[PDB]
Amino acid sequence: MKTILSNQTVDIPENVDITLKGRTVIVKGPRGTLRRDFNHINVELSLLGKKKKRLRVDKWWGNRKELATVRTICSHVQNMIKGVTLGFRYKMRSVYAHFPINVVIQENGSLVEIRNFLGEKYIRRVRMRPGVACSVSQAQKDELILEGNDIELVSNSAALIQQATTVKNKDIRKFLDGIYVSEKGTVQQA
Amino acid sequence: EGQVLVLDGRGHLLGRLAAIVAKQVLLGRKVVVVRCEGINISGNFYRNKLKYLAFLRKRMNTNPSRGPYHFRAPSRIFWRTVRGMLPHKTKRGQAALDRLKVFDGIPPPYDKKKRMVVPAALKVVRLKPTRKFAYLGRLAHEVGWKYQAVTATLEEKRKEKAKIHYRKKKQLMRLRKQAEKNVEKKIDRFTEVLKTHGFLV
Amino acid sequence: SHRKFSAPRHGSLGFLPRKRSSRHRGKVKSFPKDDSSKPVHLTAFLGYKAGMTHIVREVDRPGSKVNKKEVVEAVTIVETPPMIVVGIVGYVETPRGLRTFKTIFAEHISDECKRRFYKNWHKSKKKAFTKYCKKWQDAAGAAALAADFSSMKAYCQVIRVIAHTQMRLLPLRQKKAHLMEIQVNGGTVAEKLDWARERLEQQVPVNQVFGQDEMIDVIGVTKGKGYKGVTSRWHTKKLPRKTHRGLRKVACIGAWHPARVAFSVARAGQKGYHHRTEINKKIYKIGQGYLIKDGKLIKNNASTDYDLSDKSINPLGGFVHYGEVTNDFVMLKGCVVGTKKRVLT
RNA sequence: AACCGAACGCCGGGUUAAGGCGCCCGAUGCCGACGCUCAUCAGACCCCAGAAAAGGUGUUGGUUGAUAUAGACAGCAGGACGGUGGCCAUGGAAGUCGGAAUCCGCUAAGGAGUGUGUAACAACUCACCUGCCGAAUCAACUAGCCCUGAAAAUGGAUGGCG
RNA sequence: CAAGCGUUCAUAGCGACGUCGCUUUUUGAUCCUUCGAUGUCGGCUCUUCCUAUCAUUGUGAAGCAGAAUUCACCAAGCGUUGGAUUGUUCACCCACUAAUAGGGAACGUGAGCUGGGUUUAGACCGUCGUGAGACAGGUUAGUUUUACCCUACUGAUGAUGUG
RNA sequence: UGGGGCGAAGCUACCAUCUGUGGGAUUAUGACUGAACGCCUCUAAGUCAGAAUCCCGCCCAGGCGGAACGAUACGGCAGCGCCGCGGAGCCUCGGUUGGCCUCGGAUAGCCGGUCCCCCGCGGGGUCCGGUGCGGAGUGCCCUUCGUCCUGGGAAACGGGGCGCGGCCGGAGAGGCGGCCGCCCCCUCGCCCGUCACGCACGCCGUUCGUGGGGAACCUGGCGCUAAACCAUUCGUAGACGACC
Ligand SMILES: [Mg+2]
Ligand SMILES: [Mg+2]
Ligand SMILES: [Mg+2]
Ligand SMILES: [Mg+2]
Ligand SMILES: [Mg+2]
Ligand SMILES: [Mg+2]
Ligand SMILES: [Mg+2]
Ligand SMILES: [Mg+2]
Ligand SMILES: [Mg+2]
Ligand SMILES: [Mg+2]
Ligand SMILES: [Mg+2]
Ligand SMILES: [Mg+2]
Ligand SMILES: [Mg+2]
Ligand SMILES: [Mg+2]
Ligand SMILES: [Mg+2]
Ligand SMILES: [Mg+2]
Ligand SMILES: [Mg+2]
Repeated sequence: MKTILSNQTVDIPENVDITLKGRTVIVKGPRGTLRRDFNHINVELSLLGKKKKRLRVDKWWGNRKELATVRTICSHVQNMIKGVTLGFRYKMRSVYAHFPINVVIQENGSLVEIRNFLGEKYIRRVRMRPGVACSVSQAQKDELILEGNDIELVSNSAALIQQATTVKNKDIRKFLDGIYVSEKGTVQQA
Repeated sequence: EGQVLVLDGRGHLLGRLAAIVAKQVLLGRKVVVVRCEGINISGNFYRNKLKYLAFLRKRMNTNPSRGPYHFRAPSRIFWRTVRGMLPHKTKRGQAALDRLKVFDGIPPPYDKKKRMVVPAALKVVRLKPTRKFAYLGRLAHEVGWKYQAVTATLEEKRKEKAKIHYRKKKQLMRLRKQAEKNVEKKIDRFTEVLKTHGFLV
Repeated sequence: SHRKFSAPRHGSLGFLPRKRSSRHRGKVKSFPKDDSSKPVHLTAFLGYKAGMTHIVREVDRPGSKVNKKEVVEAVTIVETPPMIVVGIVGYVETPRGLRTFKTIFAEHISDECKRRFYKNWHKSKKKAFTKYCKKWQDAAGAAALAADFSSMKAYCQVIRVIAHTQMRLLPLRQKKAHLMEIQVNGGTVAEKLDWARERLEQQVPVNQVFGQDEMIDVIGVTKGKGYKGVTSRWHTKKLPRKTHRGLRKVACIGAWHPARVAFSVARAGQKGYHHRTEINKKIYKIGQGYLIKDGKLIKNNASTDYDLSDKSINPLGGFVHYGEVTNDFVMLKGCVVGTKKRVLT
């Protein structure tokens, strides 16, 4: 069954100014500017609210499986807005029995340098993506802070080091060591 | 129609095009398919890679240099698909293939000619917009081209050039239109007779 | 039915139109990737094989049983007098491959270089390169070489330098030089050209191209061995003492079903005289010819500082079976493909 | 060979069967209807030339039964008790290795218990019942279409091309 | 599907009573092809393919702490040996390793071999036969052709085309 | 090869020695965002990491596949390349105006103009104004197609002489444009008068791309001025052939 219409309005705050080039949404607030293309999903993105109050995504002659996606675009747009207003912060706390996982950021964000996970001589290196500023925390012991505007980029990068730090040929029930994400949040909370 | 054909491969469907080419090759018309990297295929990227790699394993065991020639350039790939739609064992079929001619990128003479597009092989038309695909360019690469990078950098060089011409041609039309208005009372009873039997309205 | 008792194949296929080579100066097939940042250099050269010898070096591989011991390494010595650059040549990239624009060689030329053109020469009138040269001095000496280099600057990408060997200097009976394009892997065309411009006609020795202790790859043609039976060629088993029709064979070529003998079954054929690219050989010593300032310097050859005799690498009675190495050699670790006197890229 | 049509002096025109109609290859170079599916092994025609039980909120239709503005469903908060080491079992089973059973109070609502787990508890959780939200929600079947089951030897066959 | 085992617990690992399939490396049926006879068993050598993965790479499992181990996925990339006995295929043992996985290609391969075993004619014992003689009942001796012809392949000259 | 020691040269042996080299796509798998499914979800649209895999790279062969540039037959008789422009004639055919150009999007594009802003006459930006079953529309545009007379109007410096020199720009396998002096010559598109052209007496391959492609021969100017194979020799190679 094709559903004649499905739609959704995103409520855009007074801080930000989205401006869509056809289908491609660009978002600029305090923090910076983000962009993303929905040159796949195939919907009608209107900016109906004057002053500038609403993104409305339509979908229109759509069967079930594209009706899904109405809401997913609607999300990557909120998720941009939160990114360019507040900005995200994933915290990730290192975990162990014994060998201290020994982290050291090494340009600005960029290189996250890990000696000694489980006594291993090989020093794992991990790049961040562009726009992702890693930094070793304070007010807490074994704990990184990945700051960035883009969720997509910030959470590969969590996951890259969370996955770079995996044990092999053991019980990972027992060997519960490595670095992993403890708290997805924001820089500014409001 | 008459004369030499030039088809711009981009945005077409590999075999859907080739059937149309091959019909007109057999009717004596000279076709020149260009830009075959751009040519694209239904089914998702990998599907057709996996399907190509299946081809590559097909190979005359007792000697392979006899066995099938899995050419790698898109020109060549398409040729193959056209050729399979000709009776190429026979003289008219080989005489046909000779009327075909196929390039990767867009060369001398053929940069410098306006050039056509088969809507009935055209992807936007033939396919549904919610379906997946390969470019024979990227397919050709992952199967053993050496020349995706080169035919990129050359086409970028050609595009920049062609843009100049398009813009100068754009500037002549602006002169045509301004010069119609700058002489519209000694062609104001010819333009009349144009618009009366349809021409120019 | 399966083979009862498994075993590896005999002798690789990735190698196997085992034919007498079509060429003989080892053709270089791939020129290293020119990173446009580091200076201009030539990437190849063209010595020739002399003979071999016992080198004694102190070792420095901490960890090994032979840290800090003497060892003897067998070495070749490749007679490598300086190569003259005659001409340059420009390659443009294309979809269809890598076509070549514009070969330009010098005013002058040589005479050994002439050799590597007209087969029988004493018959010939030696006319090669006689109206080319005429261009290196007139009004069309400014057209087709100046507008040309400007052209090879503009559209071109990769530039090689045709260089002929100095055959005359050698003890070989040969007089016919060994031309080859040697790629210039410099920084940027123009810089990689206003340079070749300058090295036309000009000597080029081994110490420009190469450094002592660089790993290099030797490219040459295998030493010839004629027709060989399967057991010498493909190195197979022998059949037992009993066998009625020949025991230096392969019993079973194929199954009486794939009804062709295959591709990849062992066979009689030309062995040796094959082209081969051997890689990653070390240079132990870059030599120096016995030159004059008063009365020879035979010394400056085999006289290492830890012995200080006055030897030439030439042993007593020459490198058996060509002669005395009278100019710049390179001493290479181990053995290299090909017989004595062989052109070695 | 043997299926289907059709029974063949030799020809022109017309017309058909069984078949077909991107192109090989004659015919759709219908501005053809209405549907269904996307196969990381698609499918693609009586023989005939390949698969099954069985799987499969892959998607699409039914069927039946449910639930609900006295405001559900889903989500986030609070309780989940007492009579009560209830009885059997004791080896511990006070709700809980197991079973007969086996019902009241406070009631709001809490099963003499779904489980975690605990030697047994606790502590936690779940039924039950609340708090917050606003309208559709849920379950079992049954079918359509695809996915899995599904593994073979010179290279590879909806006929090929696609 | 699922009754069980597995201390407990179906399903980590297993799994009865039932039941649905493949596969053609087992033997049968069958008798379609060949009796102007396609060389009839094993061994050697040599290729190549399959996976029905014994090792190794990357992985998901475990009743996985480690160590060690089995279940499974992609996966066929490179591996799978030396011997005593035995005509043997088949076996069993010693030994090494990393493994000592399983298979196909006219039960791969006699103008490749050998001919040990089958299976001629000479012989010997066992039994049966009155006998000639019989016996998957033993045992020793027993001629193993021909390539030059087209093809495949391996090399080698060459070929039309580019004046 | 009477026997046997020792034995250069040459072959030759884990029986001596040397050398074996790198990227990409992703499988399983593991993940990010995140839908269906006001939550959760590796996924429904999007991403990421990922191998003895696969493909490629080094490596080996090198096409009824191309490249560049050399020299081009002195002659004792030769024979040609251009270039131009000349005269006959075998043959092999197909054709019977051209179109001289953006990029791509497709739940979007096209064009104008910028007043304004930034960059290198252009490019990018912002604003407005038009077109968008598209009219600076491949349903498209252009150019003409029986000949010349002469004697009006509309149109007036257009065209030409293989007219002639110089400077451009164009290289992916260019083969083409383009743009500047000077000579001589001509006055053509559209209306109209006005006359004319073998009017072949209803008939077929009519019209051009045509100075086609190719193969044979009659004029001038300028250049040209061999190599290949055999024989010989050598071996770097060997059956002979092949090759240095
Ligand atoms: Mg372990
Ligand atoms: Mg095996
Ligand atoms: Mg014998
Ligand atoms: Mg039990
Ligand atoms: Mg026979
Ligand atoms: Mg498997
Ligand atoms: Mg043995
Ligand atoms: Mg057999
Ligand atoms: Mg035989
Ligand atoms: Mg045989
Ligand atoms: Mg016998
Ligand atoms: Mg007998
Ligand atoms: Mg007796
Ligand atoms: Mg008796
Ligand atoms: Mg990768
Ligand atoms: Mg995945
Ligand atoms: Mg990736």
